[PDB]
Amino acid sequence: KYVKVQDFYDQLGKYVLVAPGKFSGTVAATDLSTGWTMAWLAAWNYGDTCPIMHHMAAFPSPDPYKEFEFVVNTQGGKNLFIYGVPVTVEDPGEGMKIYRIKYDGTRMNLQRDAAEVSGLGLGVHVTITPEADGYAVGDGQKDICAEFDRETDMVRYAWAFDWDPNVKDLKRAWLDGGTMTIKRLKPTLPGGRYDLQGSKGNKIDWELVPGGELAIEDGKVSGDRPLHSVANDALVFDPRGKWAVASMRLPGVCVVFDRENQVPVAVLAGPKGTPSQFQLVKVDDDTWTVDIPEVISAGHQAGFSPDGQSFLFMNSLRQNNIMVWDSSNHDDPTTWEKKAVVESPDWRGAYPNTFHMVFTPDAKKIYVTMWWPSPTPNGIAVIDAVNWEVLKEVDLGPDMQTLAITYDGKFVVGTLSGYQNTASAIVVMETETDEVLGFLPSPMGHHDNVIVPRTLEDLRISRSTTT
Amino acid sequence: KYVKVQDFYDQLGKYVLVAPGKFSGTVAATDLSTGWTMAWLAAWNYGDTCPIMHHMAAFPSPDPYKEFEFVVNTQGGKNLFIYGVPVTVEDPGEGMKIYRIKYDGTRMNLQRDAAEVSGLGLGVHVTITPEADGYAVGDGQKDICAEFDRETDMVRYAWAFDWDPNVKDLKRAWLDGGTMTIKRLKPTLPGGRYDLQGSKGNKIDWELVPGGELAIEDGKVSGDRPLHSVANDALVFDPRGKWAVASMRLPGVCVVFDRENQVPVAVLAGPKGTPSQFQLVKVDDDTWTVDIPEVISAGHQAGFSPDGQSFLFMNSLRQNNIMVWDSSNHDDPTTWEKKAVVESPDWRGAYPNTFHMVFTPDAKKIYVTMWWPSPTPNGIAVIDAVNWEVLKEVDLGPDMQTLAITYDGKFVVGTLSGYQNTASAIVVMETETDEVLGFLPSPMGHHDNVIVPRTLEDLRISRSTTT
Amino acid sequence: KYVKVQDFYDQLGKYVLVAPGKFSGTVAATDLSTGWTMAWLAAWNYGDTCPIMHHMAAFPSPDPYKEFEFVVNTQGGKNLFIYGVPVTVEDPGEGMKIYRIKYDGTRMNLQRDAAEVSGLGLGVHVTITPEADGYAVGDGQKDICAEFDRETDMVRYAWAFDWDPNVKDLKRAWLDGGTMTIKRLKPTLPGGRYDLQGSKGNKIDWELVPGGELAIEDGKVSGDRPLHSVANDALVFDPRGKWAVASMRLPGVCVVFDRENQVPVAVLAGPKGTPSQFQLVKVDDDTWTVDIPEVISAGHQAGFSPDGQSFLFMNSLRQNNIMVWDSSNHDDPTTWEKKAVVESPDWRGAYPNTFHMVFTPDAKKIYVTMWWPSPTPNGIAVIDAVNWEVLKEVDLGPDMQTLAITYDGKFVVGTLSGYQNTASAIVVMETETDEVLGFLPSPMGHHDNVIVPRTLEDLRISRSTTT
Amino acid sequence: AMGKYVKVQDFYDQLGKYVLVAPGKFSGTVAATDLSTGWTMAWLAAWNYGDTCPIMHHMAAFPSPDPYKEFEFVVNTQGGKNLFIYGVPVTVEDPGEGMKIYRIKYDGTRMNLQRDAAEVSGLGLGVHVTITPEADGYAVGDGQKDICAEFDRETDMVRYAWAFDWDPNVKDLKRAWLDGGTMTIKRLKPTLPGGRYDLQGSKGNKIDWELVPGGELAIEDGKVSGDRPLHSVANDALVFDPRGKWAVASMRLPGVCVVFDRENQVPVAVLAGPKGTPSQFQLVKVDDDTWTVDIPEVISAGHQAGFSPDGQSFLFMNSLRQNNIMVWDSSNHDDPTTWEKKAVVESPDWRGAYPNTFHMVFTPDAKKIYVTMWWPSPTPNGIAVIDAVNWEVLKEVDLGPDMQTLAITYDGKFVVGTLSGYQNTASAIVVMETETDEVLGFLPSPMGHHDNVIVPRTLEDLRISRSTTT
Ligand SMILES: [Cu+2]
Ligand SMILES: [Cu+2]
Ligand SMILES: [Cu+2]
Ligand SMILES: [Cu+2]
Ligand SMILES: [Cu+2]
Ligand SMILES: [Cu+2]
Ligand SMILES: [Cu+2]
Ligand SMILES: [Cu+2]
Ligand SMILES: [Cu+2]
Repeated sequence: KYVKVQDFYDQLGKYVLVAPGKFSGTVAATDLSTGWTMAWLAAWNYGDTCPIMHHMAAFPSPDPYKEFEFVVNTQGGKNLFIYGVPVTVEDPGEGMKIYRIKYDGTRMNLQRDAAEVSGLGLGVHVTITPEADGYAVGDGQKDICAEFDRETDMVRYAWAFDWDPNVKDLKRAWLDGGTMTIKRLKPTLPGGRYDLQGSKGNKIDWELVPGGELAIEDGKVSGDRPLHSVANDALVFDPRGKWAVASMRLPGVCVVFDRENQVPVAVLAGPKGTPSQFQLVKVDDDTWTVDIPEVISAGHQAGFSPDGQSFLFMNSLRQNNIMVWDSSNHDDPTTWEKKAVVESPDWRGAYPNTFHMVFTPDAKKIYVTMWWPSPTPNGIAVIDAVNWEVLKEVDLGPDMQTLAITYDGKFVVGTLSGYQNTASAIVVMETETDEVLGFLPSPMGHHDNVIVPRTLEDLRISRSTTT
Repeated sequence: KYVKVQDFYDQLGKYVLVAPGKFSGTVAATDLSTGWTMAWLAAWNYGDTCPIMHHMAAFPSPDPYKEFEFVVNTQGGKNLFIYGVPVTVEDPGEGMKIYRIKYDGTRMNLQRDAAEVSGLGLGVHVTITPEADGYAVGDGQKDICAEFDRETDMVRYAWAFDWDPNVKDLKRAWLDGGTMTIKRLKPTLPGGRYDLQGSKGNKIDWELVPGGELAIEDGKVSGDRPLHSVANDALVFDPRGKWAVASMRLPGVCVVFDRENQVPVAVLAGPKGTPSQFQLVKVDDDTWTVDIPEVISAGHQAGFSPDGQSFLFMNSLRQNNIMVWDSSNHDDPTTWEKKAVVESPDWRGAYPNTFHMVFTPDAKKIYVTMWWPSPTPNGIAVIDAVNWEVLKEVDLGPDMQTLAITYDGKFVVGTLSGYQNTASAIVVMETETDEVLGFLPSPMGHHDNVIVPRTLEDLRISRSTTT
Repeated sequence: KYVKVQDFYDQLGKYVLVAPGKFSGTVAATDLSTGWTMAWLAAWNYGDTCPIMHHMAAFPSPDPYKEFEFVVNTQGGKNLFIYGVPVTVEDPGEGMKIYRIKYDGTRMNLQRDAAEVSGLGLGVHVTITPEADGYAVGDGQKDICAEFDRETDMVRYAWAFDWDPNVKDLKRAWLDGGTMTIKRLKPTLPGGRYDLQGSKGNKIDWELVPGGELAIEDGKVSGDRPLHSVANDALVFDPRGKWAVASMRLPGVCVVFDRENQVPVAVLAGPKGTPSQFQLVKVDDDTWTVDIPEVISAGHQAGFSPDGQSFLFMNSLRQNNIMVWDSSNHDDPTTWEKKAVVESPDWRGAYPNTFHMVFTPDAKKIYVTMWWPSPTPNGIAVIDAVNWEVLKEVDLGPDMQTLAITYDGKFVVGTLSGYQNTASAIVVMETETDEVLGFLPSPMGHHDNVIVPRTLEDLRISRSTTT
Repeated sequence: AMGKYVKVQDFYDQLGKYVLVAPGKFSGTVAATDLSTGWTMAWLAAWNYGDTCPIMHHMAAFPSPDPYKEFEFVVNTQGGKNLFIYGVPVTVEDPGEGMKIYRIKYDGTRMNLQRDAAEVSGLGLGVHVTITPEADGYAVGDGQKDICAEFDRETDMVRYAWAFDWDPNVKDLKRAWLDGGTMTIKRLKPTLPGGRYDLQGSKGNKIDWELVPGGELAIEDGKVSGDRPLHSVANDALVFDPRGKWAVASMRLPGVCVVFDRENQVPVAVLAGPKGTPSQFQLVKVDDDTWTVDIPEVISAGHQAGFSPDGQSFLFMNSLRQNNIMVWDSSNHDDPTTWEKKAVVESPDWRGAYPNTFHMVFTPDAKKIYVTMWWPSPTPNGIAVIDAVNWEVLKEVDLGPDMQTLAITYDGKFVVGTLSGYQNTASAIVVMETETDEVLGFLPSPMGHHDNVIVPRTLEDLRISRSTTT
């Protein structure tokens, strides 16, 4: 006579979803096998005066119901002013915190701020190393990314990026090309600490929004040094170890780094029509440069397939496609060559933009997000990652954000976030026949979510290899 | 072959759930027909520096999906420090704000703080008048309750309560009895405004916890004037009009007020073994007293059946039962006589604490929360409200809080709130055979929830007649 | 046969005196041409529960007998406890109100509380802008000053000051030097309002008394943050426009601000033996610092001559003198250099404390208060403002407070205030030979007084350029 | 002079070494001024002592051998709806109830609040305050509760208290006084332990404010709220015969005064106010605590009541339906039942309620009287000078708004009065010399005074202070 919602959860498995809430100031872990929120944390309870809880990633735990740890960062300053909400805090906290939090099988415990430990505050993507011995954060206001040790929260290595435009006019500063400098970033305070917490280091006063390359070009992004911006987004990891890849939105390139030797080794060229790579040039032991003759399109999402055989970078806005390299040679990234471009008429406009992805465990399919400004329906596209073609797209609702998959490959679980002021939900889609199974309440503005991994292998399709 | 959670929502009807989040700092509306959150709001975005979003009530709307209005208040000061969250905020806000918020079919819009408009801040139960033309708020730190005008947010009347113990020793201050003064409260400021915002008027530094009557007695509740406390809880309304009833936890009584004439008219005596009523004595045109020879037990929950034939007050300290009056004579509340007591051998002093309830539309059943401190499972009792007997007790999880019902009477929708740091959820129970259908995620600390009513008749079983 | 007092008033001219009354809780306007009080207002009539009516300034009116407007603020909290009056109020109001009052040719009319309109409550000196289009208030419990718009009572700009002492011990916190931060203070509530009414923001629980820097250093001033105090006193105006100057008692400096561009531009070093200026350092677009090696003396009175050519700051603790700068270069205050110091063998350490002044219209002479604790006769010093020397000292009575001048420059009109409990009067002195013409009754504890100006030029010797 | 400027000191030098004291009504303050220098000597603000309705009302000062070294005085307060009847748009909707009787000492430096005598005795009273001619006590009356009492100076306990009640021939507010009735005079005894009354604050109030000038029209018209307005007589003051023995209670509504024997604690006579009535009405004894007086009809209310300084004349002003000064020969000190009307001071300028003549002061030799002429805004108020040998008006002088009380320096040279702005406009102290009645001018006074005194030095000084008249 009555439907029990427990029948829906029994099919999902014993998986734990975790998501931060952006303007909500909260972070929450949910039991997909019962529908309970397991625990939640509100950063204002800890004196955080701008708790835009932003990106996150969770370390593997063999039983997340018993305990797991995760990293979540924050944004501050004028990031508070760029969504639809008529906020009244004219002088908010500066954000760029890197919180370490541990779920202990009952509650969330705020452990520390790694930005205070290390001295380095970064406010965009968080990823976990494939060894689960560490994590990385990037930032597109300071243009710095770093890998941190898990035990000590100290930086292992940090890199700063800078743009030298051929034309010092914001309208032409990326389109007409320039030179990007890659600089080893070194500590300046006692104990190998950085002096780069909060707003210290910012070139621009907020992270560029979707299609925000147009806004910076039009002089509509405030900041000390926008002509010098490259808008670093993430540092993602080859699941085979050894390499990490830093993505640069404005110049449309990814930089491959040697994690052990602490040097860049390769520059992958995003836009369709460019060669596989641009030439990396060493200037001294701490300085490299790369010349980009013109920037045809900005790009954003970057990541590896879970077997490390493919590396993807999405061009967004001026071109909308998925660029794919053969990354099968683990010994030498300067050999990685463009093998395919995924294109579709689900992509003729400036929008949708595809900022997030997740692969199935066997690397044969990809789930990618399709974002538009209100009011166009946002949704998910399914990719055949064998033939590099779009299989399907599904409409869902407003402001599609991030995606995760259960580690058996059976269910994609994503977040929609209301542009911080309208409808928000968790979405579940089954991957056997790619149908939407429904939505669960989620009163948060998630710009990230994960399913807590159980093993190092699970990390390959979590917040480690892709964002 | 897969289960679609949409099949679960299709059965619930086109109902909107709204709930505040306590320590989350947020309030959210959820579409029970789709599982989407419709909109949420985070009060820190509006400069609220202690956004403990506390109680709330929603005005009827002929279509809640197009728009609706609601009222939600806040607590502050040392309320922040009495839960299991190791808060680190140094100088928290004083709370006692009374926000007016409107959903416009897309987003929540903050209208204003009524405590600023009126001058009167109050931080405990919020209820809507049966005419939907106003609302009331009670407070047990200041011991004041008031009815406010919906359009102007100005006070219609306000009453202040004081205790004068027979024995001036906290251990004996209520046990050995005393006199309660009931005092008309009038404004002092230009434009008819009160001077009672934030902590102004506070006798004690936090709202008494469940069983917290023992703490104040033991000298463990700080404040200027704890010997004078009565811990007013709510001002609930007779669904037939005319009368409002103010609940006083510490002296174990309820005061019936004439809403039109602005006078108290009756004092209902909570504990088993006391008469139906105590004698109200007029001292002057603004001042009444009531002599209580001994307080046998504190009380808490207070409410009317939806036809107003019965009035309930829960004893919840030294006794644990539901006291029931015959309130069928609408003309004269001094005639209201005790008619039944609901008892169970399961119930035992302070716990379960039965501090929330909702009736079915036909007044035949009641759903009552059963609250315990961790780790005893909390749950819901089902009460036969014709014979006055417990039908069924169901266990659910930690920290059972409020209960609402769909207006067709088919589903009870409640919240569990993890004591602000562990598991939290929305629960759904069908009322035909009283079975739990399951849980939906809710990463919030709700001490209230409503389903948005459509008509004045719907208010009879919403946040107007009971809390 | 008999003397008429009319012969005394006839000589004074058609001028209106206005004064607040401190502990009297009143404010009054007096017709110096007839001896009548024109109108008085008692703030307890308007629900003020701590009506310490403190500082005030009047806008120009072409005919003050037809109408004029003025601003008067209040103090509260523990300021009620620091004077000789054995007060018995236990819950005093917090003060920091900023009342707008209009005299309409018959009565005073309370228009509004500007601290409620703007959200910013401040309780020390009030001054009018030289354009008479706004006013400013400073506060030395919160260390905030701001300029407000006359029409809207909204803040144009507000500055918050903080002390970071070299030595974390109240005894040496100022003597051994430290760094002062100057921070742009921005609103946090809907409609651009601050959340800083009443005691919100107080670092210390009363305004420092004369010589009261010794008390804070001796740990005898209670409050949350006395190590961080700078005791801001006033925001006074260059009569030539553009610049406003905030005085800071504890670190002995004045900060010059650009009103239009809303930045600080210079720090003036008070004590004899220090350079003309300390170095202003920009930290970011909202924040500046200034390093002070040692604080040789506290300062207090600050103001411009009426032609803007001289700027004065009194040293008033460990030195007792008037420090004078050449402010003739209106374009660049960083060029303002010390040019004179007024000294006297009779002036050593704290007393006489010289905390009020008024110039003659031709700027050649200054009248300055000589204040002492009871029982030493207090009086007025006459200063030669061309040679920078004391001309004359005249003893009057107990507790000399403020000084005003008729705008023809003929009569200085001052108040004496009995330390709030003994003899009080208005004093009149003629400026040709600097003789006391006598006293008029004044049952009030005035810490301020003004003659209502008629023109912008009159403001130059009213409560605009000096306090 | 040695310079061209006028010094204000020459003005004060003529006045002598006298101290003016006044309360401030809505200002919530009281102040003492040195007329010889122009300084305020000391002032006190009742809000500093936690008073939540400091309408500082009437006052009287005990004699001091040197008031510059010390003097003591009594000042009372009003509260409740008295806060709502002036021009000020007050916002305190539930103020304190007032009816405090404060004892204050000026100790040569500062005012010290000694205590509230209403709390001591238990009896709170809000209208006129007077000093006994022996300076061993004081009295207060009140027109909301209709009670008067004499209190001991040393203990602040009540020596005797009387309650007055009206029983109208018609229980219709329009006619309750016009058509007559019976006034009861009742001995009030303490009802609490320790000889205390239970009559502080609003306890005992029949009406919710003191009747304003011409306010008898308002109570008649049902515009004055309260529990028992039909029972009102509006007692105003208890004034003293300077010869001792007798005190006189004035009753506004029924237009009579009651003469009391102070030592034996009984009423002895009832003087009938209005022109055309007998000298007296018949006092009837009912029992040892209770007397009645029959008043066939009330031709007019009255108000100011007082003795000349030699005790030979008693005066009662009629003040609504008639406007005159009624004068009795009170030269027989042994028997007030023999006091008979001897004169009536009238003027073609005095018709109906205005000018209302509610305050007076005699010169020390009793030859002249200075009387207030009060009008509502905007008619100029002033002072009438009365020849008290021929019982005629000598002179009228216009001054300003809201003329209130009058005192005189004890050498008889200068009358010092207050004007009080109706609590919201212009206020001042006024000085008039008594040889030629020339107004010498005004001094600032930012207060709403409904009283003022010069501090007396001797018992003989009290004869022309707040003892014999109000
Ligand atoms: Cu990204
Ligand atoms: Cu390899
Ligand atoms: Cu984001
Ligand atoms: Cu409750
Ligand atoms: Cu609660
Ligand atoms: Cu100052
Ligand atoms: Cu002051
Ligand atoms: Cu009178
Ligand atoms: Cu009066």
